[PDB]
Amino acid sequence: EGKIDEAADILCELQVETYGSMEMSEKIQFILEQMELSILKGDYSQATVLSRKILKKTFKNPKYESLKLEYYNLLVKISLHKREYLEVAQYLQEIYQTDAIKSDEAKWKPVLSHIVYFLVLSPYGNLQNDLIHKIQNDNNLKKLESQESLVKLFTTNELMRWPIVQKTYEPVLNEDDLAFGGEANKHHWEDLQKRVIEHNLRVISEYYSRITLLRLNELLDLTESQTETYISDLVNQGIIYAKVNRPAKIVNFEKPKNSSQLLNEWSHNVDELLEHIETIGHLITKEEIMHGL
Amino acid sequence: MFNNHEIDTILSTLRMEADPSLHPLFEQFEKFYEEKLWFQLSESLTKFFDDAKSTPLRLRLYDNFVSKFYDKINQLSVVKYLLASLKDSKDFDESLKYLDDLKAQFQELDSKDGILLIDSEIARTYLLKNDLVKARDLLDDLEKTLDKKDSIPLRITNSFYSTNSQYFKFKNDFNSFYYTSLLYLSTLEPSTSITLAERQQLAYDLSISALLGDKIYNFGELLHHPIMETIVNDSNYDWLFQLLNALTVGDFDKFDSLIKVQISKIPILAQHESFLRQKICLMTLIETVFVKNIRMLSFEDISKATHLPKDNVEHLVMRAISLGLLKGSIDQVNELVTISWVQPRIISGDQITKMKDRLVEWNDQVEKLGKKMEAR
Amino acid sequence: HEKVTIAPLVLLSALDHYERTQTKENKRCVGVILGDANSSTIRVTNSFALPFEEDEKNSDVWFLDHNYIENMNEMCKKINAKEKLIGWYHSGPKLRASDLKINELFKKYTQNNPLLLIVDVKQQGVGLPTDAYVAIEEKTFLHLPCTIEAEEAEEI
Repeated sequence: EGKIDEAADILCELQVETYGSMEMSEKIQFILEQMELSILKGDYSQATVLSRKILKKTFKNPKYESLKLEYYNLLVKISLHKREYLEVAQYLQEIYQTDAIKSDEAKWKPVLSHIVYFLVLSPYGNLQNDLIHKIQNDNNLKKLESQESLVKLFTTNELMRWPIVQKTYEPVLNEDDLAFGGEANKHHWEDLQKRVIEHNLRVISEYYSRITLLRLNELLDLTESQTETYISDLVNQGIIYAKVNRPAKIVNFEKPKNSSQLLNEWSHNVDELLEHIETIGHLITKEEIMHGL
Repeated sequence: MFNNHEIDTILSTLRMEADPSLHPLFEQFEKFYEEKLWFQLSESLTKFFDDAKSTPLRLRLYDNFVSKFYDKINQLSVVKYLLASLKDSKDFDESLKYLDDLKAQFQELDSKDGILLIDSEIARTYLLKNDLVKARDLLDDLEKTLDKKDSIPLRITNSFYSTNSQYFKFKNDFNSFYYTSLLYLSTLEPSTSITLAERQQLAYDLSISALLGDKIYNFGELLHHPIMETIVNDSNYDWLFQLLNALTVGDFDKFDSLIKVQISKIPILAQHESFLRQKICLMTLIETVFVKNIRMLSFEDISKATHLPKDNVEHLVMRAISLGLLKGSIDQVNELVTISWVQPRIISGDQITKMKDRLVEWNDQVEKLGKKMEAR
Repeated sequence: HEKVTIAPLVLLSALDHYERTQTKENKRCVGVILGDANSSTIRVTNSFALPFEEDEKNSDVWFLDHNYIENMNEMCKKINAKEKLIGWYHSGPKLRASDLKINELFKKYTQNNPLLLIVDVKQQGVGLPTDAYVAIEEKTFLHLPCTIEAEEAEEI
């Protein structure tokens, strides 16, 4: 009928007036559908309370993959309009764990193929840093790999690479409307633009005592301002160090030299011995005697 | 021959008595095969000698007294051979044929020890590769099995590492594999007499997997251990030795001269030798050149002192753990490497004396202060 | 890892053992040690002479009986449940390949890898006249550092 809100509105009330979840399986479906209508509506929140309430109990079901998957896909669609990719892929990751169990890896890969993709879509994640290898990951049939190879392309990251890797990958790779809402790849690409750039700065962060804006923009393939912003970003993020220096047109990558250092460092210089003579010592006389002879 | 004929009959044969070995049909078939010095793996101490490489069809006749393997020749005793030796019969269905019969017999019939067979059956499958998938899967199970195990055999891992290597042997990841095999050598290190065609060719592939390693260098290695003469010698071992030379010299065309297909088959060493030359230059540049609390090396001429040029320095030297290794950072302006450790090293004789000197220096001198303080 | 408490009671007694046994450096007076070993700090409650024979003329030749520990622990358990076997001691001052044999015998009787104990019956060198080793394995064995506790009743 094209009734949307009203359609949702007659269905907006399930959790409460109706079942105290006397049967979830019934109820959860419409909870789902409420969540579903919530989409054509556009408000996650309808979906949300439902969603946030419901799903563990699907696990607490004799866990019913559908009830996950259905929701888990809502949970995706939640995540989709959301575009919070750790969380996105995190959700994925959850019942992604189920669909190697449930589906084949094959059907199940594209999730992953998007998951770490989402992880990369995410500006980053700390679990993503753990999620990095998994084990079978680069699940060792598809690629699926440049994905993690990009995860590997991190520690080496360049941003001479960015347009390269972009051109390099978009069969689905940069180019995804499938299970991700990049209309253009910007929701990959642009989001990933900074993303790589973001990570690019990290090893950059590691590897620069000092550098010129140029040499940056040289390596970073950007204008000053962007650069400045990205600087300013992690500056304003406090995640990196830098100097705001136009006069030099050069960025000290700085250091927090006031940690007083030799506090720990000389104590660590001691820790060295508290390692060394402690470590090295314990072995030696033992060693040649452990050897004896 | 005497071993089989004289050993088969007198050997055991009678270990052992009125068995299938010296049974009507039995003694014939060897004699039918031969007395001619190539044989069927001869039942205990001489089969314990005999791998004998005419395929055993005492396949059956080893398989006698195996019901008596309770009260008869009893040990591992089996994949000592067969499952070892006829594992080397080198067919596809063959192993698979007896893989379920031996793994289900010496693990069920006789059981209802096998772990080393459990690996043999599992490991032996993996020779056939069949598909790294199924390999690794139960391999990692074979691993997962192996994990908790405190197993008196290295033979288990000497199976497994070889096995797991065999897995990687199908593959790249000699970083793992080479190491994995390098592990395996350290596993074979105590035991397991072998053959040279087994010795070098593996150690070759090892020495090869050094290349298809290459690495966190390495540089110097197990080359010390008796893979050398042994490996080098000659053929690609020349290279493999000359590569050890390039592991020091690091001249492209001392080798890119040498390159034939197999090494050019992975051209990425042309990057790895740059990876080498830098690192090769670096390590000693690192190990010594500054001794005087070594760090700086910063950058360019010092980096061109690698005699690899400055704009590649702008990469190679620039990359650090983007080399997998280096620490520190860059002053672009002043053209200074910031460096830190992640450089291991060696040699002897030198700081040896220096060591105790300062460390007895304060020491002695301390005693001045170290005179009365908590005493008084 | 499990690096351990040390019991002076043990230490003393073990030396009286050494004393009592009239042990000379030709020998090392050996015996059970007691505690509970689960924690990343093992505790040594007690320890017991294992009447023993040691010959390094032929290294692997030496004598010990478990049936002590058999009879021992029973009473010990009956004495205290916390006595559960953590390992064993010897005199020392230093190791002999005979140890490893001796070592793994206790592995039968121990929860984790049991514990060697070196003593310096002459108490000569330093903090500890003592080491405690645990087999690792290419064998390994290892000394984790250890120390005394309270044991204040002792300290009293």
